[PDB]
Amino acid sequence: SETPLLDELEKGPWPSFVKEIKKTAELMEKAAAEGKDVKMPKGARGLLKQLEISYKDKKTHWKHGGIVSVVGYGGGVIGRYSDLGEQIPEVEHFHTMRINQPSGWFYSTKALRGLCDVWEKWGSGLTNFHGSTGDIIFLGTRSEYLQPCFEDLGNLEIPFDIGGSGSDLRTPSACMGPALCEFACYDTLELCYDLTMTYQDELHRPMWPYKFKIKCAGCPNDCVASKARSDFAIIGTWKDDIKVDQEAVKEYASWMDIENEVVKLCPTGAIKWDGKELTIDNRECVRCMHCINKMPKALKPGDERGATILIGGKAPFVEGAVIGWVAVPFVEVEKPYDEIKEILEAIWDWWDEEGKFRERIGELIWRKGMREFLKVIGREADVRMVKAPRNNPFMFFEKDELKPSAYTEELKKRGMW
Amino acid sequence: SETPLLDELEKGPWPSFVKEIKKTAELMEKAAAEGKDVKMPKGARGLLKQLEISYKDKKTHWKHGGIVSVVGYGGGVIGRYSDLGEQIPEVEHFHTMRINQPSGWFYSTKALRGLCDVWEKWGSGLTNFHGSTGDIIFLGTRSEYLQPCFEDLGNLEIPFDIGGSGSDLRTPSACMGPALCEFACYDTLELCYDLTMTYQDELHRPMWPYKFKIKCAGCPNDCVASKARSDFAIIGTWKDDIKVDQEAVKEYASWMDIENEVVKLCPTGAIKWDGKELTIDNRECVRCMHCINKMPKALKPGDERGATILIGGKAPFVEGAVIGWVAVPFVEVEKPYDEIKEILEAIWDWWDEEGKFRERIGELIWRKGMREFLKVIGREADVRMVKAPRNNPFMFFEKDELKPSAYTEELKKRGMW
Amino acid sequence: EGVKTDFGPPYFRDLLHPVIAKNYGKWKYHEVVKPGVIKRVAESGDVIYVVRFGTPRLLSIYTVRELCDIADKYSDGYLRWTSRNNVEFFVTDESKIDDLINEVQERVGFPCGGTWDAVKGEYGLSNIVHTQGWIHCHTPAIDASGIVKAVMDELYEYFTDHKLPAMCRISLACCANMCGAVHASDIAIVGIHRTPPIPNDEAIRKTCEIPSTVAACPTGALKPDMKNKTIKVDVEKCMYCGNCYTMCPGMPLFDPENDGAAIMVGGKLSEARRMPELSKVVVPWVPNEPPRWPTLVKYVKQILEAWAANANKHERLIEWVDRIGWERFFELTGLEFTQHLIDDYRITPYFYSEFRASTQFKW
Amino acid sequence: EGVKTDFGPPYFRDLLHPVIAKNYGKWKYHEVVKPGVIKRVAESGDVIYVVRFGTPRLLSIYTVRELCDIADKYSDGYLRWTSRNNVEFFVTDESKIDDLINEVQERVGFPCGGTWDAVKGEYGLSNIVHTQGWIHCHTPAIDASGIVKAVMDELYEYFTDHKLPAMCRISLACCANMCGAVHASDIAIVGIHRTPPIPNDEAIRKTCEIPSTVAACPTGALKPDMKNKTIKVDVEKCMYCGNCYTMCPGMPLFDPENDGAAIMVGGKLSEARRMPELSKVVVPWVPNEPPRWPTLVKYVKQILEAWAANANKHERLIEWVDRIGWERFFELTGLEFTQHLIDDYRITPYFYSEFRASTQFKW
Ligand code: SRM
Ligand code: SRM
Ligand code: SRM
Ligand code: SRM
Ligand code: SF4
Ligand code: SF4
Ligand code: SF4
Ligand code: SF4
Ligand code: SF4
Ligand code: SF4
Ligand code: SF4
Ligand code: SF4
Repeated sequence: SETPLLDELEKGPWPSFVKEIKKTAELMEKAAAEGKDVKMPKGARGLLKQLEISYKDKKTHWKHGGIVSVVGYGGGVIGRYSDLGEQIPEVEHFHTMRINQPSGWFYSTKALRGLCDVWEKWGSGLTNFHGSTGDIIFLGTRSEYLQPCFEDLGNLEIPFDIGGSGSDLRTPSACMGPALCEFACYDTLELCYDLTMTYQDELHRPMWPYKFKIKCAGCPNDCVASKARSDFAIIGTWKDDIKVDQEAVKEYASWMDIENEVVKLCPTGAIKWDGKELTIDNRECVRCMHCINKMPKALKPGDERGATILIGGKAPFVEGAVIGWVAVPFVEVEKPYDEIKEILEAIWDWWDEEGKFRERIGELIWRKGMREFLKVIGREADVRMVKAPRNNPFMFFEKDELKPSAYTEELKKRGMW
Repeated sequence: SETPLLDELEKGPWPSFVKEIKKTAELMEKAAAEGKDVKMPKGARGLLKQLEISYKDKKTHWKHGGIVSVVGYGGGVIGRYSDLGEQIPEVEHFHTMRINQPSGWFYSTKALRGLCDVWEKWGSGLTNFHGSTGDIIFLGTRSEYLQPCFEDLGNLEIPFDIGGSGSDLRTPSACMGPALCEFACYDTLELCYDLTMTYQDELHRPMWPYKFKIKCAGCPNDCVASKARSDFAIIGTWKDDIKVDQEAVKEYASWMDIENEVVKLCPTGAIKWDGKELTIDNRECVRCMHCINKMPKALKPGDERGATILIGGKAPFVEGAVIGWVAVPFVEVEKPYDEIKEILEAIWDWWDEEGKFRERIGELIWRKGMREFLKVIGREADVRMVKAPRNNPFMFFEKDELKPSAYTEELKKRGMW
Repeated sequence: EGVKTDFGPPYFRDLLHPVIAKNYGKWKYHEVVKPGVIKRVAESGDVIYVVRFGTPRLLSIYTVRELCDIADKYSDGYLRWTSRNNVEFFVTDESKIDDLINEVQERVGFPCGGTWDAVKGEYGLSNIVHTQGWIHCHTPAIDASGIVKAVMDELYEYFTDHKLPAMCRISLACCANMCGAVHASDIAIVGIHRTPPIPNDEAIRKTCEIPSTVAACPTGALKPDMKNKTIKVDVEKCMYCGNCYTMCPGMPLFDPENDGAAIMVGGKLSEARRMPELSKVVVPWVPNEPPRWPTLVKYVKQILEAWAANANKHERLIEWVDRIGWERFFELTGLEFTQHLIDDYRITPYFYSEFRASTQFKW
Repeated sequence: EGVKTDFGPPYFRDLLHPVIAKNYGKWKYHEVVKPGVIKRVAESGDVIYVVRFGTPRLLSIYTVRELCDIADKYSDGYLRWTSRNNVEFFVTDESKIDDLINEVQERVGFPCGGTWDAVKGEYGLSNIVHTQGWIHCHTPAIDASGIVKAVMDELYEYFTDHKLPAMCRISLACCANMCGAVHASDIAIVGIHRTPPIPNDEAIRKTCEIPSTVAACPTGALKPDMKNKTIKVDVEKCMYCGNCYTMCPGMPLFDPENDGAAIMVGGKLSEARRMPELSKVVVPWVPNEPPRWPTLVKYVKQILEAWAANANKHERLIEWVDRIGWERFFELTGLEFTQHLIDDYRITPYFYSEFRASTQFKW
């Protein structure tokens, strides 16, 4: 065998990525042998060979990449080079193209066959469905193929644009929401598409101190992991009462241990069941979703719908990993989403002016303070922004909050204050 | 009136500090008028006058003090000077002497009359029972009286030494413990006295990077607030079963709502009551004291007694206020307390070698890490030291834990590693 | 010969009442008889009654002498103070208790009480732990003695009777380095400045070691100015902690019109029911209004009465909040949440939040 | 003509299945048929069956074409992927439900499953979210696709059933840069280095943005040597994150023998029952063992099966821990607490612990 280590991973019940690579290699080589226009027939086999050596060595064989892009864009293509250049020349250049997904990864066969045809012609035949951010990954191509691949994507009957990379607005993503989910508090897919479209320039042409990510979740269940994986997490919610179908609850009560599986599990004890009537103190409810999750036929999100915005979510780098925290307790999500757009724009202006090289929004807020951040987005401080008031008396006071005094005059006179 | 603002504070039911000051003034002046040997008859009146002006101005009238002490000691006396020197000369110098208390602030009348006699002769007549650390405060004397006051304290039938101040071991303190308390897990008063005496030099002659505080609590109720107000908090505990008198529980059960006031209030749900038998799962108990606090006639601390040591407790300055955290889950408290003394000594050696100017032990541990600290005290890492494992993968590995490799050889060859 | 040194405090065992010395470490149980009065029953059968009185802490030696006469008359010449500066007497003859209580009241004016009974779940308010304020300290933002008196006058009824459903500790600190355990108390009053320091270059040169003054600033707001051999302050970063003035006379930041107190809430030290916690700010600031501090007093009282009216038996302030959340806490207390109350204290490491700051753990 | 730009991805609404398009935002209730199969009901009174399959993420376009061939005569030409790299199908006529599951198994070898029903309370395992490893990435310590395959082999049956008390998510990251939901997953595998970086002075002067390489070190182990013109590394302060290599090709901290993975545990995203949580390291290091990573797989199973055994219905891992404590967690999982598990990452601020990292609050 040419690949004894990777062959081990063709064994076992779970579908094999090695099989995916080999299948690509065989059929790309066959396609080129039949005279089909395929520029990179050996790309997938080259990848396999490199990966086998990497399994033998227990290390990567990719080096720091030179910076590359398609004409007019500064992002969406990642340069990647193999330190096994001479030995495996077919993967010396092996770049990734990030392709913007439809909202909620919904496809038709026609849309997908288009992508398959372009990538077969110009790339390795290897893809990721999907990249962690949400993009379709075109895994492995040369520099001179990037532009004509892009031209073809744009000319498809169902055309696909490049996603984001570098210091830009990344490709937004969204949960299925109102497509399949009865929990939906807003149209996630529509919001996602609208933002992607409104801020095409921000996405294609990186201009910021670092990357910025937006993700849209239909309800608190947070099915796109927005609060950990996006800088700006838009999570559906409501303001009024949970709707309760009483007869439906009774149907559940005949078989479900509602006391133990629902009542006792509510973080705030807002939900009660006596055998006849279900009761919810919506003043005490924190919209955690559990009770609704438990009884979808009986329980529903209220009518006054919108989103809570969580700011700061990120991976560790520099200052520590972040689950986003409350920036805006409630905002309406209605086309054309002017309220959400005003927030974003204000944040970007400020971040571009004040941010350091490679400083994420979360780190900027930590450095500049919540006060500055709130006045930037033009919002008031709210107790719902904290799990608890500060545990120390070390407060900043603004000049205008101080009583006039001989001392304040002294500060004024010195030129400080 | 000479003091119209302070007079307001002679009104109201709560006993008045102003009355305390005026009483002192009148009777010190009277004592000096009868020819008694009183060096500072006007000290208390001078304090009153200054305090009135301070009430009028809403600011302090004390300035940064010069450094002063008694012969042979570098600590226990705080220099304090008034910026109202020429106007009120009797408080120009007004120093504080910290006098070491008996363990648990137990006194006899003879002991106290001794103190009152010395302070009457040499000081203002003003005292604090007690200073927050535990010491008796001799509030207000001149520089030339410090030494002869100390000589007299030492010559008393029941003699009193100076406590700590500056960068030293401060006067240790302890809760009443077994003197009065049936909850006591060790002899707090004895341990307190023993440390005070073992480390007289450390206390009288500051030699460390900053101050260091020890406090002894006989049980988790922590009636001396050791975990917040001492660097080294010695808190009584046990290892075996809570002792349960079943018939005494039944006596309680006739009038006490045990289900609601005890069972449901245990943090871990280790205690159950069925109407006949009380049960405690001591594997699940965390010795929080509530159930025992609730039923002292029925429930007692186990027989295998000792202390948990909490390290770091301090006020905010520099890096933040600290409730001490677990350094030693369990140590025996048996005269002559060699195990506890070894821990202290190891810590002090390390802290004196590695500490920065004005760095507290808590801050040092934060800067050097728990690993270094544990090897200093020669203890192993324990899950009971954390509320949770670290939320990030950024771990230091020691040289000896690494597998030998070409790379480790490279580090060795460069001179790093 | 020489002056004696290094001899320490008098050994406490020489100073215990005979009955306490005899029964040391041999107690059966205690019973809170009435406010101020605790009965302790020994395994021997001895019964002693520990009677407690509030005090202003600052004592006249003439008051100590008076307390001593009373001690000789009712407790065989033995007394103690507590760790919150109340005073206690030991009475063997139960028929003599009320004589002592009334004689203390008549002679020194100290109220019997300051106790609590976990057994029936009824609690008094004990003394307020406090530091020196303007009586003796050079770095205070507020005055300790005055505020304590002013708040105890208003809350007096709570010291003399068991009127509250759980423990409530009120502690005062006259500046931010919070001498005392004010930072871990149910209701903490903490003095603060709101104005940055004005470098006095002459005083700094003469009296301040620059590098350590610079290093004392938690926010990095001080930089050395080698040229004029002094310190420069970046006011954008100063949060008026006062630390640099602790280190350096040439860095005063007092403003008598903007100095004042913050009110913090929800500290716990005991392990009972739930873990210890540090206090949290709920009122950013109230001015110094000597001699009665009415604005400060009113908010303390407002907070106490709100918790007292809603707390279940045993539920200390933080346990109350545990149940109802901060949204309702600010509502029920009639307090405003403002941006001031969002922690921006950057130097404190996140990792300390992951350390077990408590003796609650399983074996 | 030129080349057209700024047009974006296709409008999703045109890529919707008729019934899904019609009943948009107008659904009544969902019902999990079996494992892999969710029935969906709309106000109108129309029924569609979502059918979910596990995918290796990395896909041949020929596997995609074959997914399309399936999609036509089963789901009217439409399909989706999920946030966890699973391919869903939309089936109408439901006699035909089961040979679908088969032809997929026959053609692409993707197994139906990855679902859960909260209602009864029976959860199965879903796909592992991950990155590139040695397939495409230049900073990795471990290999995603490989470890995923190995773990998912030992954890197949779970994914194909609802053999679980509660919901459990597993995630993988190839380095400390941590791509995916690894910082907040019930179980997480994170590529770590245990070895400092040896400076390559030879290429640091030609490439590498020097002062920004120095600025991008979290512990400050890097000092910009100016002589000489290179970067010198204080090994005392390096915790081997690998971030300096992301910034500079002349900082390889790669030691194949010492690079491995940590296992972290108890992260939550959903708000249900309890607030979301970041994951915690419980196994410091397991070795890189191509091809089957036994030691890694062993510890993942050990942990998964221990919680599985003991957890109540809906009791996720962090929830379990809330109940038993970490003391009992390590005992039950057979893992050893070492000093490595005590946090020492200085730069993160304490005040983040006070921020509401969650939608759970009251109006
Ligand atoms: C006299 C004194 C000890 C001393 O050496 O001076 C003391 C004595 C007792 N404490 Fe305490 N505690 C004393 C300060 C404290 C303080 C420390 C402080 O406030 O600075 C607290 C810690 C405060 C905190 O948690 O924030 C303290 C927390 C407790 C606990 C906790 C109650 C709770 O629900 O959290 C118990 C429980 C109880 O109520 O029985 C307790 C109970 C007791 C018991 C009942 C123990 C016993 O078995 O006899 C003692 C009788 C007190 C009573 O009134 O019922 N003691 N106790 C203390 C002096 C205080 C005073 O004059 O008012
Ligand atoms: C298909 C998918 C939506 C999508 O747009 O892709 C999805 C769909 C649903 N999720 Fe989810 N969740 C999906 C990702 C998630 C993930 C996000 C992730 O793992 O990256 C979790 C958050 C994980 C976390 O909390 O750490 C997620 C948290 C939930 C919650 C949480 C359950 C809990 O006890 O915490 C609900 C509750 C439930 O079980 O009904 C939920 C329930 C649902 C419901 C039942 C909503 C509904 O009313 O129909 C959907 C049916 C799924 C099912 O299996 O029962 N879904 N949802 C998701 C893709 C995952 C997959 O292929 O397996
Ligand atoms: C006398 C006493 C107040 C009282 O009336 O009770 C006191 C008074 C002073 N304290 Fe303190 N502290 C007193 C107990 C405390 C305690 C509590 C304790 O010891 O139980 C603490 C908190 C625990 C701690 O130390 O962290 C305390 C924390 C401080 C701070 C904080 C240092 C820090 O690391 O954050 C300052 C600053 C300093 O160290 O220079 C300080 C400094 C001072 C200074 C020297 C004022 C200053 O800023 O330089 C004090 C001057 C009072 C005077 O001149 O009359 N004092 N101080 C307390 C001691 C009497 C006694 O010995 O019994
Ligand atoms: C190191 C850095 C930032 C940088 O450019 O130096 C980074 C670089 C990168 C970029 C570098 C670049 O921008 O050229 C690459 C190269 C790796 C590197 O460390 O340099 C990369 C591969 C991916 C890939 C695979 C693409 C491929 O084929 O390589 C994906 C998946 C995808 O394409 O959607 C991906 C999606 C994330 N990548 Fe990524 N990625 C980082 C995190 C992330 C995640 C976790 C975002 C986050 O912070 O939450 C992403 C996953 C969640 C999400 O939904 O966005 C990340 C650290 C964030 C921070 O500030 O701490 N990164 N990230
Ligand atoms: S986040 Fe809410 S609306 Fe979106 S798929 Fe999940 S449960 Fe449905
Ligand atoms: S949504 Fe959550 S907090 Fe609200 S009643 Fe239901 S289970 Fe309770
Ligand atoms: S700490 Fe414990 S032993 Fe000491 S007085 Fe308090 S309850 Fe008694
Ligand atoms: S000591 Fe505390 S945890 Fe233990 S049984 Fe009593 S109340 Fe419960
Ligand atoms: S709290 Fe502040 S003002 Fe009060 S005595 Fe201590 S240092 Fe001085
Ligand atoms: S008052 Fe505090 S923040 Fe301001 S300069 Fe001084 S130490 Fe720094
Ligand atoms: S950044 Fe880390 S997790 Fe992401 S692809 Fe690179 S090595 Fe893998
Ligand atoms: S590996 Fe991380 S800690 Fe070490 S020098 Fe590089 S950036 Fe700094």
